[PDB]
Amino acid sequence: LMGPRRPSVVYLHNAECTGCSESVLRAFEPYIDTLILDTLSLDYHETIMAAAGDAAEAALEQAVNSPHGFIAVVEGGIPTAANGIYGKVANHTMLDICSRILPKAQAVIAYGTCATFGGVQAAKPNPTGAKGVNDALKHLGVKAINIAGCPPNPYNLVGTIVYYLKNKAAPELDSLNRPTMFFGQTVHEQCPRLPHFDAGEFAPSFESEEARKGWCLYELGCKGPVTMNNCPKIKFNQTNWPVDAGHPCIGCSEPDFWDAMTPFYQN
Amino acid sequence: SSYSGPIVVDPVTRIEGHLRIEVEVENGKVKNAYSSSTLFRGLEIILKGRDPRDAQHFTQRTCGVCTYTHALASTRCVDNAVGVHIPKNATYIRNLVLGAQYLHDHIVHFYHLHALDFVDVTAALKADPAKAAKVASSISPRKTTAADLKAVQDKLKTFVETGQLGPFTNAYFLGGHPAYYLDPETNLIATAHYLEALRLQVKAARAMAVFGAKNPHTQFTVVGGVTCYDALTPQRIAEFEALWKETKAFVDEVYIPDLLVVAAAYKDWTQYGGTDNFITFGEFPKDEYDLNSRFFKPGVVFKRDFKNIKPFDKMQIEEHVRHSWYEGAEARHPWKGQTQPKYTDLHGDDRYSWMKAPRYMGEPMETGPLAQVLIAYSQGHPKVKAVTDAVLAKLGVGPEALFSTLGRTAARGIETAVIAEYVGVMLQEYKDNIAKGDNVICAPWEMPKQAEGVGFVNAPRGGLSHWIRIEDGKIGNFQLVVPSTWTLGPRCDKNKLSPVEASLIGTPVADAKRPVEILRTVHSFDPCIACGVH
Ligand code: SF4
Ligand code: SF4
Ligand code: F3S
Ligand SMILES: [Mg+2]
Repeated sequence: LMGPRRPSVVYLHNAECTGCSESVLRAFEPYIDTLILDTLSLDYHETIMAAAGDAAEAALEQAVNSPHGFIAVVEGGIPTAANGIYGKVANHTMLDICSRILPKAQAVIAYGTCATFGGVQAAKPNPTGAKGVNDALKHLGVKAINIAGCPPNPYNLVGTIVYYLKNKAAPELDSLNRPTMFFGQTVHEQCPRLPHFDAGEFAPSFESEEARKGWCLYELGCKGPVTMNNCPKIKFNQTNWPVDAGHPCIGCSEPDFWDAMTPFYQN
Repeated sequence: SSYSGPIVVDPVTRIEGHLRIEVEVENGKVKNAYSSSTLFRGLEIILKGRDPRDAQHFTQRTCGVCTYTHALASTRCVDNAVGVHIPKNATYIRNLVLGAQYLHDHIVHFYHLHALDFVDVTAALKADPAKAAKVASSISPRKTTAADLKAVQDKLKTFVETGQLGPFTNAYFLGGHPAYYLDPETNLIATAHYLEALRLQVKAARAMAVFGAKNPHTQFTVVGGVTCYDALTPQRIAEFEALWKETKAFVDEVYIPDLLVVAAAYKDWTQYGGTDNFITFGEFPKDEYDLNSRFFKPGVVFKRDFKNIKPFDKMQIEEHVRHSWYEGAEARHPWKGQTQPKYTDLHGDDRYSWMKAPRYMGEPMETGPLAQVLIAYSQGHPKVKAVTDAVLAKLGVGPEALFSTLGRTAARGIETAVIAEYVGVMLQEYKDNIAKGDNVICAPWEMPKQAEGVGFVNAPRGGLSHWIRIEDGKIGNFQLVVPSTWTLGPRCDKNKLSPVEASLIGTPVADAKRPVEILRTVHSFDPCIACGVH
């Protein structure tokens, strides 16, 4: 799967919806073909790899044990209730898999709010005892770089990997272990509706003429003021982002947002 | 070389989510099968007691492959519970985004998930690109040249001589494989298009973001309508339209010709993976409260009797747990549903999956593109009939060929082609409505203290339903019944094999260590286990 030349990436899927994997396929300049063929060696990824079953497990083993080292990118939370049985691959629990592989990586990136902070399956009452990677594996010394969002901007993943490959180190990280170069500003301070906010001009409903005219969505629940992400700047798919589509920010790059930010349509 | 024994495929790759397939094979043929889903999240549990308006944001995270679909189903569900009739334009915009989702989804499935079961990408290195270019140009209005294809080969050559095969590591086709039939040239055309498809899908997904904020996980739906006033502007419509037109071109000139070439090379696959019963919910409404107002209409068929399509009765759906890791053995209608996990390990107490087993009038039902296509065909849908007949005619087979793995794969393409066209029709109706001076996209509504609602979506993998009971203005019960639940769930308390399990019986297996034939059938259903289990 790899050797010298391209750095090896092992991509793991835990308790996830595959939205994070899909976000990476939306990679733009560079595109995912450039990334898979020229930048990196994607040596394990269950969504797109050719091998299955035992052949897939052997590819993983091959990749993790390589003397050249590997970077791990992790999607999804780790179910820990009942000894991890709510999530298994190859009849091993996700907890066990991550416990064994992640301490061997040269670097670990937790990609998406599920892997960084626990995410949707960790929302109350958290029946599977889902945890973010760093929470789950604290005791083994794992310190993943957290790239949050549901899903994150793929610009942020590629940017982080490129930094690491250039500098052989993580970029500056905030107190939630997120790169400051992407998560240093609130959504709100970057938002085109901030003049309306400042003027106290709020849409009272989605049907209102105030909404039509692009007034601030705070009264309709917008979590922009309490959410750290680069959405208004980079946008998504090179063309839009939630508030420009008329909908409040739901706070999706923040820990426990499912419980902290709800009800989504209230402030 | 006819193997007798078990085969286990875990993980099943090139699907969404965590699937374990177990088969018993006798003399090189599958004689028994189990579909085991090995991740549970419990979103239904998590939703209890929350604001019904919040449901779509949680349920959308059921799945990021069929992103948007669950947001749509939950919004339709709460719209229904609340009794709101959303504006015309909300219906148009929601339909357009959904049509875009189908194009994105099916294109990625065929190339990036299914094709490696049938294409030996390394054999593309042995190809003559001039001959390959001749072939490509003969199956498509799009002219492809030797140099075009040589560039792809060149790129692949560099990739393979680095010894870092990446996603192709340990592929079943490496070194050759008796069930892989394509010639080098065809492998090269497929490989080029795979690559091409990685960039084209960016545009297909962007089309959703034009109106829907972002992909994955759109953020433009609300109870009562949509939020995206910018979607009314000529600029955004123009942007959408140009992405749609390029996507449709790819569907028509790249995807379908490739599908046809491959089907023709694997015509023995008309002999395996058929199923008996079909269900579909219809999609793309004119009237949010009348399924029969949809471009594709709902319907139910038993034992392949398409001359007697039965009406879809939503009360005849029950989800079994006898062979699932939930408490007890009682099947439940989703308005009375229960999600009570109880793990027993594999085949403990005859339980082997985190998926429930939905049954309709007690029968296991296939849903997805083959159900949508066959039933629509049988309802006289003229677009579906035209495309279907043409496909059948090009492959030189009769309609009975559709009841198989090949048929299902073809049906996915047929549905893509029809929807790609119908998107243009909806787009025009949308434009027309705006030009009449209708600029409304959201309607007011009020939350009831007590109510029942259901929302229906025919998603790319089939009939999706979300079911709510509102109590005290909050979520008292919320149940998702998802296409892959129908198709890939386990046996029921009548021990009826599910569609995927039944379809596997009779599958030939040339090499038990590289059981591509099992993958071919499983992948033809386009499994999504996050969806199935939620
Ligand atoms: S962070 Fe969001 S998009 Fe990513 S796996 Fe989790 S639920 Fe899906
Ligand atoms: S719409 Fe949201 S992010 Fe924008 S100014 Fe208002 S509160 Fe801030
Ligand atoms: S919902 Fe998430 S995608 Fe950006 S606008 Fe808010 S952090
Ligand atoms: Mg369910």
